[PDB]
Amino acid sequence: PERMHYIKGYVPVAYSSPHSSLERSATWLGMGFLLTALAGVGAVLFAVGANSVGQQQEHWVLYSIIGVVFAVVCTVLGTVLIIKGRAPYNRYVKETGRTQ
Amino acid sequence: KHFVDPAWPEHNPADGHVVTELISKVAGASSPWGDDKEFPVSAEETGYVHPYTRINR
Amino acid sequence: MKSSAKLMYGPTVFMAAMAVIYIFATMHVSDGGSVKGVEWVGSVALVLSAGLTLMLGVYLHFTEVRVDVLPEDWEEAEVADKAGTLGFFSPSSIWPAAMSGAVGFLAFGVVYFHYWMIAVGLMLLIFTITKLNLQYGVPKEKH
Amino acid sequence: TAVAPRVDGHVAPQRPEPTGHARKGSKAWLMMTTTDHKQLGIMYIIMSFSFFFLGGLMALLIRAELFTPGLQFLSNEQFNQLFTMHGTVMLLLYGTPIVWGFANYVLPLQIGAPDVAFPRLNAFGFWITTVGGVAMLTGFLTPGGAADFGWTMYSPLSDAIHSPGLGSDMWIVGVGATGIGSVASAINMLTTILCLRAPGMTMFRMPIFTWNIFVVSVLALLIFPLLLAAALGVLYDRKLGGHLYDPANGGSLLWQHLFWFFGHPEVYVLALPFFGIVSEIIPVFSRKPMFGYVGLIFATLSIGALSMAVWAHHMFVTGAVLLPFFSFMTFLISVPTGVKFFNWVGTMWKGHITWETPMIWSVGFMATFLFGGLTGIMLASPPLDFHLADSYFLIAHFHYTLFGTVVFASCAGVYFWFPKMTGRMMDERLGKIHFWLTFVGFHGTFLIQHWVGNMGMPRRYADYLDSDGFTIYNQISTVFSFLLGLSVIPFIWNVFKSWRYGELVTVDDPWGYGNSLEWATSCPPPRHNFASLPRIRSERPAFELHYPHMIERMRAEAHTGHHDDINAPELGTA
Amino acid sequence: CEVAPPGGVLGDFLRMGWPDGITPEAVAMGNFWSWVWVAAWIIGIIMWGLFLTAIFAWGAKRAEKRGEGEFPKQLQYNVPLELVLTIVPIIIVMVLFFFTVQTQDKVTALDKNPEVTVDVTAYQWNWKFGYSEIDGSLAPGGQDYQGSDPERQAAAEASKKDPSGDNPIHGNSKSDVSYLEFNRIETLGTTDEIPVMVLPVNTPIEFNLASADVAHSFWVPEFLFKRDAYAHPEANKSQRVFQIEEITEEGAFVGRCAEMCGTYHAMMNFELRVVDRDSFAEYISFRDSNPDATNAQALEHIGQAPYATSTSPFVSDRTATRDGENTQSNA
Amino acid sequence: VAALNRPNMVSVGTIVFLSQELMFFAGLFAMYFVSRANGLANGSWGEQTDHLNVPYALLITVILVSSSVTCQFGVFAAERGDVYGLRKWFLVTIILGSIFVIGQGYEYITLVGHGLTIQSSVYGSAFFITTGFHALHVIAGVMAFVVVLMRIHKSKFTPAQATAAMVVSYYWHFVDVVWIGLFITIYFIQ
Ligand code: HAS
Ligand code: HAS
Ligand SMILES: [Ca+2]
Ligand SMILES: [Cu+2]
Ligand SMILES: [Mn+2]
Repeated sequence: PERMHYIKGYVPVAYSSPHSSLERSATWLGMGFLLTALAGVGAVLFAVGANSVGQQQEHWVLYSIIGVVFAVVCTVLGTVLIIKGRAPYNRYVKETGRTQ
Repeated sequence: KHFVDPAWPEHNPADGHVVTELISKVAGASSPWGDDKEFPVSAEETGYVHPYTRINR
Repeated sequence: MKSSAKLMYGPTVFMAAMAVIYIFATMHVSDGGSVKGVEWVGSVALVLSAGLTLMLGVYLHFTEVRVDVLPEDWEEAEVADKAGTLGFFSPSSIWPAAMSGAVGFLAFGVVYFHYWMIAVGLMLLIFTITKLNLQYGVPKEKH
Repeated sequence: TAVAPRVDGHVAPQRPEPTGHARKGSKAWLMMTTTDHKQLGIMYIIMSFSFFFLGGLMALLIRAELFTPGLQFLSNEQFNQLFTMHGTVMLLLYGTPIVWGFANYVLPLQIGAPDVAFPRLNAFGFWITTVGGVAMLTGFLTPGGAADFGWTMYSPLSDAIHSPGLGSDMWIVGVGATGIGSVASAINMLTTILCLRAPGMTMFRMPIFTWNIFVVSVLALLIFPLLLAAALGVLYDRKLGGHLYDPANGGSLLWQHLFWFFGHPEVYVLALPFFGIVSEIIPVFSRKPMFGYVGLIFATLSIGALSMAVWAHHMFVTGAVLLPFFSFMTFLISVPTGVKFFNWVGTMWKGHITWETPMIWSVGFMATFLFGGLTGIMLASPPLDFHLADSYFLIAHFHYTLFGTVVFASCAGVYFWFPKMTGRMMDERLGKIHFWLTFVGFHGTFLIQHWVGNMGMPRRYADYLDSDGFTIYNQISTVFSFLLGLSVIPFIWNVFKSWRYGELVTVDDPWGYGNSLEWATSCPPPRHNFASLPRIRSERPAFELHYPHMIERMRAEAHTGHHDDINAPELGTA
Repeated sequence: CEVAPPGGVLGDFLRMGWPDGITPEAVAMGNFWSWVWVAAWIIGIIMWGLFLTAIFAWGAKRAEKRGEGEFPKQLQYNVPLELVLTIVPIIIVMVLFFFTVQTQDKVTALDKNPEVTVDVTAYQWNWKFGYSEIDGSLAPGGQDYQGSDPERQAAAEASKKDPSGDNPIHGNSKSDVSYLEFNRIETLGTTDEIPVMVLPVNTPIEFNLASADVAHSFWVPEFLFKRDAYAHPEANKSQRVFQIEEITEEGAFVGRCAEMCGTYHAMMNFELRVVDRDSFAEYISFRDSNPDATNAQALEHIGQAPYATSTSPFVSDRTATRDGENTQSNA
Repeated sequence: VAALNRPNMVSVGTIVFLSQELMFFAGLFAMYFVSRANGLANGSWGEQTDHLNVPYALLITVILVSSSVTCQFGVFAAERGDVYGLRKWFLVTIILGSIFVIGQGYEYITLVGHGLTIQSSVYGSAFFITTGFHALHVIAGVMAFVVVLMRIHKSKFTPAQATAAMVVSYYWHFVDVVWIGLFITIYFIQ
């Protein structure tokens, strides 16, 4: 423990190493929000589709705007959080020069 | 000071602890007879008495 | 237990977000072919499902900040690391079958709703559970 | 890495004797007091298939009655009870128990543990599930017969007013006893994976099967107690004077929402483990590792996460649910299933496929579930569901998905792990006969029911007029249904013969290229599953154990355009 | 959809057994179904092809005869292709959901301005139809016809409470029937006669569903639509009203129950008979003028079949039906 | 060196079980709130809910949280290896739990005394199912404490018995939490 040791010519499977991104909570939370973001895409599609046949005439702008707002906040949150969770991996790749 | 059952294993709290609600020194469940034991033991130390017995023919 | 403590955060946040989205949606969208108004069944289920996954995740994380670098989680561990006692495991026991039968008797009792069957079922059930829990601690025969 | 000195006069351990040599009385009391995960899993599997045959007999009776117009030998009441009990036993007494049986046998071998976390709890789960099964089936001994309200048990039809007779009650208890049996099985599988993994087996070196079982464990723990609460509420309304499910309280839609919140995760609980079983079978017989491993893990977790939001697409014709939201979510849940399909065909891409029996079963499962899910997408859109809902189109859809994901893939799993479970290999010829019979009989039975569903025949219809115009299609369905019934004769004979006189297994992996850890140990395993643990270092312990010369290739060709990271300098010191 | 199917044998195959439909939204649903089936067939063949390729092209004996060796390339990860193949179904279901929303919303919208509204009652095990309101064009009186029966509906409103007092369900009696509409022009379905509702051509029509007993469903396969009928639909938060823009062609069409209600669920058929608009005025004036006359007598007054030609009543004997002649001779 | 600190397997098992039971109570919550949503249209809820006795509810709530406090003192005694402190505090917890059971029982007896039962109204059915299932859980918890006392009376007090006491404490704390939720729902948020 406390440090790894690889000889030249040896390539391991990278997962669950101390530098791995799967081992940290930011990444998984970002996956959750990234999945959530597609709901806003569905919402805006529902709004404009209902508009296409002359329905939802009294609220369709609000539904489209709130769908887009939720989508953009969720997707940017997921992307940023994922990148934060992957920062240790980038530092390790700078450190060692091995990708796996 | 508090009482301690003598079956309790000895340890130094200053560098660890014996068991908590969250963690323990075992992967599975602890021994009902004490993890500090070292089985097996001798025949006479077991306390068992095997019966010789015969029946009529 | 690091990875599994933290991978539970995706499902729980997704369920919570769906719960809030759904509550706002059903309380506002007056679409034809449906009736406006918050529905409590479904919303309660979503929030308490998020609750279940959050309970699991938070307990596992709260525990995992205590434990050491176990060899099963160390990516280059040797088979000699885990040498020792793994733990205590029940070799055999008749009591699972007995208490399954007791629960069956109780269930049949509430089927026909004969009160004596319910009472005898509950008594038999706690008896079998007690015998299960005292199996490896019954005193030696007192001479 | 350490290399040990040689041992003087070393001999490999005595691997256990195969099955069929057991003496008299060698399993009776062992069975009654068992707390071994693997013997217990075998009896799980046998009991589940017993219930499978029992339910399928009722299915054949249904088909025989619908062969021609007019009630030839059943009444309306008997027909209703038949489809109710066929659905209930096939979903709850066959499917979920076979899932937990395969989990109990395989998962400790895959994660490199000796036993499950809670042995007596596992035995309790088995016995309580069988108790629930017998309670559920006891309704037929009633003079008035068993429950008659469909496997969903919609209200107010299940009210005390509208469903008297004790069979209606026995269903409620038989289901509940089954549900807690499932929960007791799940408590183990989470705690086991969390606490008894082998050294060096990090979480992302687990096989895909146990990942699916993990996700299914959390999903099942979410949803079985909700069923128990709803069912106890219904029994409370029935026996006492309760009013919670009264229609004037909104009880009908309350029950529908609560039940289907339970029920759609149940079908995903049946779905994921058999996806995992084929995800283990396909890499072995194509001699290629699993394609997109962590991608498949993310897809499985995505299915688990989406299953909880999809539930109300079973109610598009109720006029109560919000259509666009649930239609969008049940479209989203198609994506990871398609990812899994793409990964399967990808790992098969330019492989060396050998066609032993489990590979035949796996490709058959893929071919069937493709059309099943393709039909499910059509059912997902409300405007098509307004016509399709609760017709024979729905029947054909869910029989495609269930008969594909459960029956085909469970048979694949049986053929795959019969060596590891018995120390003997199944008859190949009988296996192929069984497969072709089941395949042709199935597609004959259920492909034509799409047309009767479209033409206007509703589900659960016991009799129909000669002038309606769909008698010939039912006749074609019935003949191939009897063929489906005949198909299981070679399966039963093959299992019976192979158990007691089958080909003995010598090597640890008769298929040759087993990737997962259970193929490194003996056939059968010893009582505690492992006479020695390999050096676990990837998702293929057994493969890299048995083929060292392949390792330099296996680590190098893994990624398209693989980086130069093999040439990177040394990173530390011992 | 606004775009028609391919037609011909391709359309018949893509249909694939759907009725042609007799309303505008039925046409819309059929078109959407046909194009969705086209896309589904594309996916089905383009993956069955890959499985067949595995069966015939990627076999082990071929590659070993070719000298490929004991093992293949051992590829595991192709991340860009994986992301592309993940993005493809996302876009497919997205663009599908757009048209789904379109067709669904034009189906379900309750703004079709009914000329006729018929209250429908489902009960174990038959249908009862009642004309609720009729526009002045078709009504006998020139002014709009309103069919609610005062005395019989007053009984329904009086049933809500106080049968000397039980009132358990939110202060109302457990046997409340105030949600049912009782009309003076009614057609009552029996085991001896299949009920027939008479409707005109080319008028927006409305259906108002409810259920005396357990939940039922109203399914007309020629509408390509079905809706659940519940007891206390307001209490269930279920939408009990649905409108058809019109019916486009005359004829007799069977309609069934599509919800498991009980023992005689299969016997609960009805017929929907669509008649010339000028004849509907005669029908309603005849039923109004001499209410003692039966539905069959009114249908004779039109000059069409007195009984449901689409489906005849089932034989009600549990032994006579064994030889397959389970059909009653209405006349 | 001493061994690693590994997760307590039985604690993970019981926590997973309590997380499962939370979804059991989710169903009763959903049924109650659907009943309340229906009732608030007619205002009949606002009448039936006036039958209840909130200060008595507060008293039994105080008793149950006192039970929780005593239970956790017993747990501290257990982790110290002191069997007698465990016996003390667990017997006190058993007493308080029995008093809570009697409290709910007397509540039910008085309520049927002055015109609220399962047949009286939808409020009656919802109230009694929601509180009675929790009452059965409290009874099972008292039984669990008594079984723990049997265990530590018969067997020598090893870590295997200490973790058993620790595990039953989790269940009792879950019982207290769900009572707090039920009380806030029924007597306060009403
Ligand atoms: C193991 C058991 C089951 C599985 C698996 C299953 C899968 C699905 N089902 Fe289902 N099903 C429904 C929808 C789906 C969907 C969307 C999926 C998904 O798993 C399907 C995804 C699977 C695939 C294999 C996807 C295709 C694969 C690929 C690679 C392409 C990706 C997808 C693309 C590109 C989009 C397609 C593209 C197009 C152009 C169409 C719906 C409603 O949306 C209902 C209720 C209808 C009603 O009115 O009652 C329903 C009804 C049932 C019932 C009713 C029982 C009863 O009523 O009593 C059961 C037991 C059942 C079982 C099962 N079902 N299903
Ligand atoms: C896992 C889930 C399921 C499987 C597998 C399954 C298999 C079949 N099904 Fe099905 N089912 C239908 C036809 C079949 C047929 C012909 C088979 C076949 O797999 C059956 C053949 C297989 C067999 C296996 C039976 C052969 C038995 C033999 C040859 C010998 C028996 C004698 C002995 C002694 C057995 C040996 C015993 C030993 C212990 C060794 C039909 C229509 O043809 C309906 C709708 C009908 C309606 O109107 O509602 C239906 C309804 C349902 C429903 C909805 C129920 C409801 O709406 O309430 C569900 C959930 C379901 C699930 C499942 N079903 N099925
Ligand atoms: Ca027939
Ligand atoms: Cu579903
Ligand atoms: Mn319906």
